[PDB]
Amino acid sequence: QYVRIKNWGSGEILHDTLHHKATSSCLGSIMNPKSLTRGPRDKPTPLEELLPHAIEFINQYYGSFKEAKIEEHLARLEAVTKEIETTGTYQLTLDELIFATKMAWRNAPRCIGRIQWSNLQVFDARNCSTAQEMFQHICRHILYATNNGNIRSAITVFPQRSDGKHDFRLWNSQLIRYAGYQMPDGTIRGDAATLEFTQLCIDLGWKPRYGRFDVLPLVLQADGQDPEVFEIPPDLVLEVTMEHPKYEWFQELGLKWYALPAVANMLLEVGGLEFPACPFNGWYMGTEIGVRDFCDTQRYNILEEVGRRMGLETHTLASLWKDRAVTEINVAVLHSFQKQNVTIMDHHTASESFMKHMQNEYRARGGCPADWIWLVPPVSGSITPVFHQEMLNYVLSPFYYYQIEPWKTHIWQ
Amino acid sequence: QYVRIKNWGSGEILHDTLHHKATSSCLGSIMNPKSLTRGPRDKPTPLEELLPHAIEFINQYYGSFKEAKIEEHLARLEAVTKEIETTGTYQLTLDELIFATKMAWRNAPRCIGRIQWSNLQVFDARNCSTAQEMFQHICRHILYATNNGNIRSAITVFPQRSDGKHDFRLWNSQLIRYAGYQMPDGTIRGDAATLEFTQLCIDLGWKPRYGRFDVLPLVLQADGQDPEVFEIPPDLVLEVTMEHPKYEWFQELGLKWYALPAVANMLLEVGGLEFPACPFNGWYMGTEIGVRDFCDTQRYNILEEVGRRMGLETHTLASLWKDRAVTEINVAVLHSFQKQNVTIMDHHTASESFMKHMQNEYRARGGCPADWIWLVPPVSGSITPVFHQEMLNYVLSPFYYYQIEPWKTHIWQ
Ligand code: HEM
Ligand code: HEM
Ligand SMILES: C[C@H](O)[C@H](O)[C@H]1CNc2nc(N)[nH]c(=O)c2N1
Ligand SMILES: C[C@H](O)[C@H](O)[C@H]1CNc2nc(N)[nH]c(=O)c2N1
Ligand SMILES: CC(=N)NCC[C@@H](F)C[C@H](N)C(=O)O
Ligand SMILES: CC(=N)NCC[C@@H](F)C[C@H](N)C(=O)O
Repeated sequence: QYVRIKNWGSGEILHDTLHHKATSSCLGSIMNPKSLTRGPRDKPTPLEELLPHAIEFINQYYGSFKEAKIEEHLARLEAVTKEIETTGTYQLTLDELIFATKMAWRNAPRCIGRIQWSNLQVFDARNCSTAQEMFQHICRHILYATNNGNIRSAITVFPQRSDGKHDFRLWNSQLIRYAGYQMPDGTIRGDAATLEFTQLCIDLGWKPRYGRFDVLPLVLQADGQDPEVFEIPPDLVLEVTMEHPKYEWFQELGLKWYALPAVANMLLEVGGLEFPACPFNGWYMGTEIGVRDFCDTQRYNILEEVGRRMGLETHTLASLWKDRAVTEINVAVLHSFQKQNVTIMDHHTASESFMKHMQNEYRARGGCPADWIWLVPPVSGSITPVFHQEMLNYVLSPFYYYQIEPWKTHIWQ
Repeated sequence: QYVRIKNWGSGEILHDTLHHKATSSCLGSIMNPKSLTRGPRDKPTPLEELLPHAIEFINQYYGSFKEAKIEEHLARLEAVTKEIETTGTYQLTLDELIFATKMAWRNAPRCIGRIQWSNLQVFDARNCSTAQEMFQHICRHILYATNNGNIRSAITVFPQRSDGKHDFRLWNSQLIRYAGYQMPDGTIRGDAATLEFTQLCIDLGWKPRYGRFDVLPLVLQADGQDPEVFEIPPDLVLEVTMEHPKYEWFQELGLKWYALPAVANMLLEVGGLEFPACPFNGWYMGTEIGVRDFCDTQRYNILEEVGRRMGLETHTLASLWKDRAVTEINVAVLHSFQKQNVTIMDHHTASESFMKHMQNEYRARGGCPADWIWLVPPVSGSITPVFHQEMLNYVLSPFYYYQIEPWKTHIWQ
């Protein structure tokens, strides 16, 4: 039948039937395809499928060693095979997990920062058991990663999925995100993208401050239990106030953004095992904040105000006012982060670094999964070198997958 | 153990243990005692208890006739007995139901308007089956009762309780009531008494207008199904704008109140049967609006503003400013209703009418159940004659009982 297509700017959906007349459709520009998602479960991974995946991963791990260790490799293969037969699953050694988190990052097609793949701090929280313990592990992660502005890449691995009925899940999209409230006067306040989740927190008892930059609480689910809400300690959230190196009126906008880009809802998959809760972070690329968070019409939508304040021909598109504005906003973002000593990289230096990483990957392992659509910056496309680089997008393992929103697949009891 | 005691002005609860030292406690001033409540059920009324109640009621009904009808009485006794045996319950004839609604009103200890007991319009909605049908019946009731300001007493009887798992219930306390929102700025807006129910409606998808006089939607439950929300047609809600016959600044307060006092959450009990949904209405007594709705510290709390506007010594209680203010507010209420041709009676004329009704009841059936605590007006106590009248409070049958709030005893599926 029809293929559902969505416009993220207007939220409109369209149904494609015409593709049926195709000579041989391409789902390339789809944000969340099923091929990139790992849904929930009701019973453990069938032993028949888990086993071969595990063997493959142990072989990958032992193959990494410059100086091979055949005995340990064979021994581990034996132990893993036996463990899966005596328990149903298996536990990774801390070293294997570290390797897995890095390979998964290394295998993320949609990430430009992959040249940093080998530099990741891993926090092993596989022994965690309560929401409260998750919250502490997260506060620890936030604190280590922020590092007073000198951002460090890290990841916290919670307990792996067992029977799918007892998994750990962070209901947040990112560790730190701002609230979005649809004011009584019809207007939207704060981050429009977190409108629904904001209502969820409010439903769960959270206290709405109705500001434009209120950090939402951590909503944590442990051992398949109902989620518990935790306010993030303000002392842990490092923010940057926005100001332009020129244009002293920029600061009058009262804009700021958090310094920690930490993905919180992805699933790690390695050797057949799946970790439903494994928050990670790197540092920001200027355009994420300057172009998308501030300028997306569905986010902060500050373009017109900035253009108007710059005295541009705001009512005539051909004036390229939008181009001029967005660039000044990116300048503000980079300027502020740098002035306040918070790590950030511009979308040129990063593109160039990704290009170096790519050539490195090709000679190291003959390939690099890349999703051109996500890798090319939201501005200056053809100015960056990644735009002119042909790439192949494919899914390997270990890998970070999306997941269905937990509030959609969950029961009170 | 301890007896729980509550202060409705502060919401504070106290635990009474000292009563254990009593020589022989009185639960007289308790608002909702268990003796006045009829809770939910899980199975039909045991046949052993239902039968004798039914016979008692049929005897009461046939005893009412000035000219006795022995044959029909015996015949009806026989038919009812048989029907309960062949079905489990029984159906009242329309005439018996009318009689039941009036006797129950006649048996309401907490009502001063009982001199009007024989004048009640009964709408038979026992054949109703959906929320939508309930809503139409209610709109019909509201329209008939309002009568363009010439208020008429009426009651709509929905299907009786069967097994307790399929009953009709209006989740509203009154047909027409105003919303109460706890504003983002910490203040409460509108009717503080409907704060929780307002949140319920908002949870059920209702659209909050954040005003101080927004009519809440009808929340109807039919055949034990989940409740459905219905906005009351504005054309049906007759309101009165408040203004003082002198003091032209009174209207500047922007106060008003609905003209229809319609109790929506009480249960009718007759001959063993219980009707969980049977909204009824009479007309207003000035003090309900002027003293309690406007002046209760937990409702509109307009006393200080009115006192201040009257130029009274607002900061010195001994000045009796509160006394002076509340009386001017009652004057406003009566004045407005009368000017706008909407039925209402002052708390003097009504007290005197209740007293006439009481002497009537004593000679007619040797008694009148009266709850002195509710019958004496909230102002001018000893000035009204009911204050000096000793009365006995007792529960008869038919009777209107309270019920546990439905959101407390209900399941999605
Ligand atoms: C250290 C510097 C890093 C930079 C500058 C960087 C930058 C980026 C950028 C620009 C995106 C696009 C996000 C968006 O458009 O919403 C992204 C996505 C992503 N990055 Fe990186 N990243 C870094 C570190 C990491 C680390 C440490 C991991 C994993 C351990 C990682 C995993 C991913 C993944 C899986 C995505 C998924 C995008 C999605 O589908 O939502 N990144 N990164
Ligand atoms: C027609 C004029 C009527 C007047 C002026 C009148 C007046 C009153 C007043 C002043 C109260 C006190 C309410 C409060 O303080 O919250 C009351 C309560 C009550 N009235 Fe009447 N009423 C009238 C008609 C009716 C009718 C038609 C019925 C029944 C068919 C009725 C049943 C009751 C009951 C059961 C209460 C219960 C109070 C409670 O516990 O909430 N009233 N009435
Ligand atoms: C393609 C899809 O319509 C969506 O707009 C994509 C485009 N490329 C992107 N690239 C990145 N890095 N992040 C994004 O959110 C998107 N959005
Ligand atoms: C007695 C209990 O504390 C409560 O205040 C009672 C007092 N008498 C009343 N009388 C009427 N008519 N209505 C009421 O709400 C009350 N409230
Ligand atoms: C690690 C990084 N630079 N971004 C990853 C994706 C997410 F965490 C950031 C998001 N793009 C944001 O702008 O808030
Ligand atoms: C029927 C009557 N006069 N009052 C009954 C009780 C209730 F309907 C009215 C409430 N006292 C109010 O002021 O809104």
